Amino acid sequence: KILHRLLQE
Amino acid sequence: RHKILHRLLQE
Amino acid sequence: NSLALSLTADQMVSALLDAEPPILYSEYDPTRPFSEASMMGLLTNLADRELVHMINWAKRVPGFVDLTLHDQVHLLECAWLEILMIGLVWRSMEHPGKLLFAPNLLLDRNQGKCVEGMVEIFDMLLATSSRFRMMNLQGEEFVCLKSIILLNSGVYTFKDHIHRVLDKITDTLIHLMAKAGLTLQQQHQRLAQLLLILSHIRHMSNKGMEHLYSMKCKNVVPLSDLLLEMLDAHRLH
Amino acid sequence: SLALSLTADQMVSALLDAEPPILYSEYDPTRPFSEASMMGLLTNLADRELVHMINWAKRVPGFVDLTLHDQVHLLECAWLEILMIGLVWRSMEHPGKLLFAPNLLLDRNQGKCVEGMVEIFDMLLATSSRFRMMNLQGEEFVCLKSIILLNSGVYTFTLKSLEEKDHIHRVLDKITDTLIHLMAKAGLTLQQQHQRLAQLLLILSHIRHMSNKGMEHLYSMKCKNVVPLSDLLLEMLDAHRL
Ligand SMILES: C[C@]12CC[C@@H]3c4ccc(O)cc4CC[C@H]3[C@@H]1CC[C@@H]2O
Ligand SMILES: C[C@]12CC[C@@H]3c4ccc(O)cc4CC[C@H]3[C@@H]1CC[C@@H]2O
Repeated sequence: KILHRLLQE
Repeated sequence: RHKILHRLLQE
Repeated sequence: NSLALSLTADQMVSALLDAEPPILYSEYDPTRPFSEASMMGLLTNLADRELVHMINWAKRVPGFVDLTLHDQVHLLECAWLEILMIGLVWRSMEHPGKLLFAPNLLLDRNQGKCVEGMVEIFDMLLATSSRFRMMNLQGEEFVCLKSIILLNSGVYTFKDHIHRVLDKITDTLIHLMAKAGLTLQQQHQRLAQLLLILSHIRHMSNKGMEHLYSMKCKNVVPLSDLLLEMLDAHRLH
Repeated sequence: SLALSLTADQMVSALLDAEPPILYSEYDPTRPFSEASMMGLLTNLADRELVHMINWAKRVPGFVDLTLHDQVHLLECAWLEILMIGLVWRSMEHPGKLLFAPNLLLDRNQGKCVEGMVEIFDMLLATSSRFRMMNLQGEEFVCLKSIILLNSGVYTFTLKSLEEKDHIHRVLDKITDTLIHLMAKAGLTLQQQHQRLAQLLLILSHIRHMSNKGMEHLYSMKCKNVVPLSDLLLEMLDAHRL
């Protein structure tokens, strides 16, 4: 998910 | 408006 | 001037305990398993009967009858499902993993599956029951929280009188926690913990109202005129 | 956990420092409003705000101690409540209007531009009015917003996966401590402190209600193809499974 990725970025 | 709630609240 | 504001904390606690509605039974027919229609039938038949007692209870909550009829109607229309739900969660607290709708209707989550879209709601209610159990929620605290829901849920869709009564119930909750031996820090932390659960109860009621609306539309079962009117107040149509 | 070792003053400082910026809308006063363009402006704005929200959440003490899956769940649950409380806060000093952005201030009549919207505007305006009545302070607002983040999804998440939750309750307790600290420093009596604490937390029930209604509204706009929603916004909406 995009949210998962942004929480990683 | 007629409402059963009215009737119950006025008992 | 409202008499409610003159009550001591002990007087408020006794009045709320005195006002408590009875615990009702479901049907004695032991036919299992349920169908979607038979389960929704029992649950809505029960809710309808409980609503009549809920109205009687509300009239005995200090401060409620000082409101106009219109304001009383508004608060009950807004809060009725939250109130049924917190009652269910309370009854269920001592039965981990089950929902005690009635003494002869104790259901687990698997039975939630009997009805389309229901197990998600059962899961939320069970989580709330578990949280109350782990907090060792007391009966005196429960009746305070239930009256708070009645007075609060509809108050922003309308004033000072209601807020003054809510303040009195807060004082009463803190009194109970002090009496139970909690430190000042423990009292405010617990007050916060309990009020935050009310957010979840609102969420469950909103989901439950959408679920009941879908059942009405599917013509799953016959709903009482009273139940239909309480559902219609939420304007899902 | 550093989060649990913070004093009340340090908690306040951390939350104030973490505050996201106030973004501008693409509003062009020359373009006549339509249902589509208004929903366009609001959802374009929400989408940009979501990126800042994600990075704000990372700075709320205790949040990054959680597993990634738990962080995802909490933001999926809370995002619209968080947008809403921010909007109500920005609007507090503008009675009767909602300050979506400094260049996008809307009143209830303008809400009628979009089907089903005015009822949601009215709820938001009432919350703004309530904030005004209570004289909500900035330090209190940031505490409430962090409570929404931590609380809204905490009851909808193995025994090992159960005490991920205990840490959340501990951080929530610290924020309660912080709210009480702010009120005591403001000169409120013990009785006034618990009364105000309850008044503030009861507003969260209303904010949950508004978010549930707003989520159904957004879902309706999607189904109707009123405007295209960003991929992020669609994902955040889909998490609610309407
Ligand atoms: C409203 C529902 C039927 C009646 C149910 C009930 C019925 C009686 C009661 O005491 C509590 C509840 C809570 C959950 C309710 C259900 C939630 C969804 C379902 O439609
Ligand atoms: C989600 C909605 C569009 C985006 C709106 C928004 C957009 C940005 C913002 O900061 C706050 C809000 C709150 C109300 C939201 C609306 C409620 C219903 C509507 O669909």
